[PDB]
Amino acid sequence: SLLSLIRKLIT
Repeated sequence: SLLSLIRKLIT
């Protein structure tokens, strides 16, 4: 869930 969106703002 949260790791599916915020992942693009970190890698």
